[PDB]
Amino acid sequence: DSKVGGNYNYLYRLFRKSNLKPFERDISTEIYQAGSTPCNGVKGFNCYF
Amino acid sequence: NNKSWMESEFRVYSSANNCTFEYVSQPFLMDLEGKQGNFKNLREFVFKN
Amino acid sequence: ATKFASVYAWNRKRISNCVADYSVLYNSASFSTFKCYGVSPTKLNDLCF
Ligand SMILES: *[C@@H]1O[C@H](CO)[C@@H](O[C@@H]2O[C@H](CO)[C@@H](O)[C@H](O)[C@H]2NC(C)=O)[C@H](O)[C@H]1NC(C)=O
Ligand SMILES: *[C@@H]1O[C@H](CO)[C@@H](O)[C@H](O)[C@H]1NC(C)=O
Repeated sequence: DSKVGGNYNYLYRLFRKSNLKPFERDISTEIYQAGSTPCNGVKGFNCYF
Repeated sequence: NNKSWMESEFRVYSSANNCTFEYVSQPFLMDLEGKQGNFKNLREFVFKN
Repeated sequence: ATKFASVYAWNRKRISNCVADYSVLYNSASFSTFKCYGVSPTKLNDLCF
């Protein structure tokens, strides 16, 4: 499961609105609004994937 | 001969190298005159850590 | 501050007996990068130091 160039095929949910359910499944890629400002588009300052 | 009493020698310590805490209340004044007679003011202090 | 020290003799200043309002610090977009290595940046307002 490892490569010299880095097996970036594996990801994890760094940000979510709250704690998850038991056995919860989500493949959401929606950008998390980490900053107090509303976030539109797909990127921006303090807008974290 | 002068009826004056003011702080002149800060002969308490030599080095204050690595300080962490300071507490300063608002400036005021206290009587440093050499009051005579029986002891009128009674100050009771309790310290515990 | 009008003038900062340099990396050869980085100046160190103490923070004590204050309320560290990180809200204005984080919400200020004038900063370029902001990375906390030990704890979550958003929760510094809760865990007391
Ligand atoms: C507070 O600062 C002093 C010096 O600024 C620290 O004492 C130094 O400690 C290092 C390593 O422990 C020594 O190499 C120096 O010779 C020490 N200098 C002096 C003047 O003592 C002290 O450790 C600091 N206090 C804390 C809690 O970190
Ligand atoms: C009292 O103070 C004055 C002025 O500071 C000084 O000239 C005088 O010498 C002092 N008194 C004595 C007895 O030295």
